[PDB]
Amino acid sequence: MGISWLDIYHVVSATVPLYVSMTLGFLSARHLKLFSPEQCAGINKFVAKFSIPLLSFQIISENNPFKMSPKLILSDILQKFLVVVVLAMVLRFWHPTGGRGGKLGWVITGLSISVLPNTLILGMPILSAIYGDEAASILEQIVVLQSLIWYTILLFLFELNAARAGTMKILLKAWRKLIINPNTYATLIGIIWATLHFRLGWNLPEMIDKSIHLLSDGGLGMAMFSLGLFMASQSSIIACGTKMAIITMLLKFVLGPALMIASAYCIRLKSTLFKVAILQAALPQGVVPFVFAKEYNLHPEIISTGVIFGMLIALPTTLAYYFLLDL
Amino acid sequence: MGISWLDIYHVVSATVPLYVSMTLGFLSARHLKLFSPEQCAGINKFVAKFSIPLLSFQIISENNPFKMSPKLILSDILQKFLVVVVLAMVLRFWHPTGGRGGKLGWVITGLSISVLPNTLILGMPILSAIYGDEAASILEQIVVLQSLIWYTILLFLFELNAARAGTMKILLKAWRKLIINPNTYATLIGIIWATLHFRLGWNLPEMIDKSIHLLSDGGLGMAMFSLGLFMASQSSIIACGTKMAIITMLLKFVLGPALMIASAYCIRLKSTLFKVAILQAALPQGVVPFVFAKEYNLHPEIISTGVIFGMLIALPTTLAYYFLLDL
Ligand SMILES: CCCCC/C=C/C/C=C\CCCCCCCC(=O)OC[C@H](COP(=O)([O-])OCC[N+](C)(C)C)OC(=O)CCCCCCC/C=C\C/C=C/CCCCC
Ligand SMILES: CCCCC/C=C/C/C=C\CCCCCCCC(=O)OC[C@H](COP(=O)([O-])OCC[N+](C)(C)C)OC(=O)CCCCCCC/C=C\C/C=C/CCCCC
Ligand SMILES: O=C(O)Cc1c[nH]c2ccccc12
Ligand SMILES: O=C(O)Cc1c[nH]c2ccccc12
Repeated sequence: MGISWLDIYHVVSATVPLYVSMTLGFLSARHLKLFSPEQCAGINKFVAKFSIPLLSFQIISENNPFKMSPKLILSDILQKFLVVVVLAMVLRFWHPTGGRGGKLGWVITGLSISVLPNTLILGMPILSAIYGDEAASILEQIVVLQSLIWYTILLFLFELNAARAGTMKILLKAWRKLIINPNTYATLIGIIWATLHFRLGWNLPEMIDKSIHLLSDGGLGMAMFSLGLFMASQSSIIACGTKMAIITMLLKFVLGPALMIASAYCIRLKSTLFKVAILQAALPQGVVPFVFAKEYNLHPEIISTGVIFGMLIALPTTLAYYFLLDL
Repeated sequence: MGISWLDIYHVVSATVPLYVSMTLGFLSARHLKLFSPEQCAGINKFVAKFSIPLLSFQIISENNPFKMSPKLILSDILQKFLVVVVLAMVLRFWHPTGGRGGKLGWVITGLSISVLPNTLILGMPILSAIYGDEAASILEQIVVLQSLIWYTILLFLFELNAARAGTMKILLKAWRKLIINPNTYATLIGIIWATLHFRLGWNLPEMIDKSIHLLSDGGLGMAMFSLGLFMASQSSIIACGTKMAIITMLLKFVLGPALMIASAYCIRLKSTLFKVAILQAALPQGVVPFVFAKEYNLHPEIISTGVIFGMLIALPTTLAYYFLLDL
């Protein structure tokens, strides 16, 4: 059959390595009292400045920009626009935190959750197993687009919000803060090198590949360690409160995938493309958005509980959507 | 015909990644002003507490305790004893930094220099190329013994010195500081697991293997990053000064290899064992001892200027010793 206990074991064995790093970081920050808050911030700074850029480059460079399916990109952009419209409309009617002011900061922490699943680590063992090798290849384009356009746009939104804390000058300041970022350079060099490699066949030198790998290899372990450190910093696992936690998880696991269903139907995705493009949306929050929020101090307590409690519901949620799509 | 420009290229391409990580760390600490001294200390603390133990375990577990050559272990112990004796005799007459006290710290640094080469990363490309695949296994045994006994003894000496800043009480305090050290637990679990794996055939579960790898993969990149950060902290690249730099370089690249030659001759190592055991000592200083010194703030200035300017002389030094041994 499509689903088996062997698939469940592969999914669980893919997830547990992340929770081991998370728990080690949390214990080292809280129980073992190893890293002071400044040192935890320094570890997260290293992760955001040297481990994510050096892995965004690896993701983007190892995809052919010319074979990316236009339908998938159109569907993803349509999802993102629909989610942005819905979130903006909702805030006008009721703002969170007791109906106070401020659209950005929430229109950013809602896009960090709703429209940025975890695909590289957990999406593969789940969906490639459920739907075979085709799902892996289809989701590879989604992951590369995520690292290519969406993280850069999210960083621009973060820095625009930071600047906002005299209308074109703010945008210019946001742009200037963007250019000096290492993520933008990582993605630009990644796309340029993907072009060169897949057009002129310029294989990256082994020396440079090894030098990049030395720093990028531990990126995921360090990122989950940083999430654990922050968890230790926060008083409770559900640091945003139950109500906000309910709304955050609802946005992540119902609205995001439902709007992806709407987008896939609108773009007329056929057969596996329609099915594999929506089960990807209903996936854990990820820890790149968490890294950005923690560095920018933009309501990371919402991202934390989402990451911790969504890697337990990604598998059941994908099973539920797969059963729903069967008939 | 034993040495070729292709060998030089492999050695250089194995060394360059470490210098890339080092330079990135140094720039990030000095020119880019990213990590404050506290954050640099936090990154180094993470490296010492999570990256080295999780790699000492990987090194020790993958060895076969029942296939270690007794002659190699005896030769290594004899070299270490001869060194310790020579350093103690020298410290009696002339003390470093003029005539002062502090024998234990200076002998600890002298041992960290003379009797702890770099074999895992640079020894394999260099001596395996010079002497073929035969030297690979012998150097592997040297590396396993290094991670098994010598690093633990070095940590005990470091903590004894720290506790000395009422004779059996100090030793007991050193032991208590040792037991809580993550490195000793990593080495003990590693040796026990190697015993289990190579005696009863137990295989480490895939889940646990991936959990360990997530954190241990970036260990070397982060270690070189930390060394670069410390370099940025120091006023000049030759932090200890020329005279002390001359004495440190001499201790590492003449006394160490010379005493290893004496030890190999005494133990009657035959043919490749005699040659491979002495060309390994004349190798860079390594960055595990630097990590320990930086954590314990015990003259890391003398280790940084070796880890740099020794990875340039490791290749010519190996060529020189190989030529000397030919006739
Ligand atoms: C054949 C070759 C193929 C390509 C090989 C590519 C390999 C590498 C791939 C991707 C890039 C990985 C980057 C990882 C390290 C990033 C470190 C970094 O830079 O951290 C951002 C840094 C900090 O900025 P801040 O404002 O936070 O702090 C400033 C504070 N205070 C105002 C007080 C000074 O940024 C600054 O300093 C601003 C200055 C620029 C920062 C970015 C420098 C690195 C990026 C591009 C330049 C060249 C790279 C390699 C060669 C490419 C091809 C020519
Ligand atoms: C089939 C299975 C095969 C085996 C699989 C195992 C793989 C693991 C391999 C190697 C170990 C890697 C350890 C890496 C993390 C180490 C972190 C750590 O521990 O950092 C040292 C920590 C801090 O000490 P501190 O004094 O610096 O600060 C205390 C300050 N203040 C007094 C204020 C509280 O130490 C303390 O807290 C002291 C307490 C002990 C610290 C060490 C804990 C980890 C080691 C062993 C325990 C169990 C391990 C796993 C199971 C093994 C098999 C049964
Ligand atoms: O889930 C992923 O896409 C992997 C991932 C998330 N944040 C990271 C930070 C550093 C290295 C890898 C990752
Ligand atoms: O043995 C080596 O040269 C590799 C090495 C030195 N220090 C380290 C710290 C963390 C991970 C690997 C290493």
